[PDB]
Amino acid sequence: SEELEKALSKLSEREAMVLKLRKGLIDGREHTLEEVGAYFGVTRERIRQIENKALRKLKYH
Amino acid sequence: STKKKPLTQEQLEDARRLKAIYEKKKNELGLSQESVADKMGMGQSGVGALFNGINALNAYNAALLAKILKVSVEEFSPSIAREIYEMYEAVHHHHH
Amino acid sequence: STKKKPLTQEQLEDARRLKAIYEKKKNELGLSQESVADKMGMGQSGVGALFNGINALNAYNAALLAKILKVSVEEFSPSIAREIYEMYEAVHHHHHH
DNA sequence: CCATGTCAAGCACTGGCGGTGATACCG
DNA sequence: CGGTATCACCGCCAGTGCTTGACATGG
Ligand SMILES: [Ca+2]
Repeated sequence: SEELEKALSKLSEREAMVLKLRKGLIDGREHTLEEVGAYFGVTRERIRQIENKALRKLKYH
Repeated sequence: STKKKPLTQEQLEDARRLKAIYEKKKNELGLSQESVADKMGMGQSGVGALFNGINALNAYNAALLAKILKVSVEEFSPSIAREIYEMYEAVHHHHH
Repeated sequence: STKKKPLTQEQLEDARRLKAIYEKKKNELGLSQESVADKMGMGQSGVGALFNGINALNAYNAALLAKILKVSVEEFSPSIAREIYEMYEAVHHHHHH
């Protein structure tokens, strides 16, 4: 939870927010790339891009 | 606007050889332009610009790419390989 | 958007070590910032900037300096020399064709 | 079929690499 | 004077952030 929340603190709030939404942590649903896209005003591919960068970010430290 | 200046023919040949190695080995090495980029500290489009002869290789990126692809720099750019050798001569403390 | 980025502490040291090597050997080698710039294809403000810590060294200019000054790169920048050797491993390893 | 995810290529945009060059200053 | 110091100025492109078109696939 908090160890998680502070663990998602090395990324931009946007990268973090992309992950939380993908994993259902914000509202209970595991949103699709398109849904997160529409949230951020960009395509599903750019969300894919961001998510990957974020995962690689927390899997190196 | 203001299109990017074309690289030299030799640079373009370097890149074509680079990309061809990439295409030939990506499946077995399990790479994507994206995963390669990450190993290099950069983004996918940046690596792509290098593979497609749009952005110039430097010695650092060439070496990085050679290590990732498991080939010698000599396999895509002889001139960058010679440049690196030239620089290596300079770490040699030599005799008395 | 500052056009110039400041050097890290390590880059400043490399510069100091570089400069000191210039000061110590300029006489035996008949060098001036100016003559050194000429060997490197730049201007004397160019060299001054490298000797004074205004512009960071890169691998190529470090290798050149080392060759002009007759020392090995690692006598002024051990990190740049490490970078050089690592790059050369990529020329050595995994040959085919 | 096609929603979902993946890959590669193209382009507007910019940080900062990598210098330039008077000219004034030092020993 | 031979050298050095910095001011004082910046072109340019390598890499970014995003898109688009093609494509693979479990359901
Ligand atoms: Ca030059």
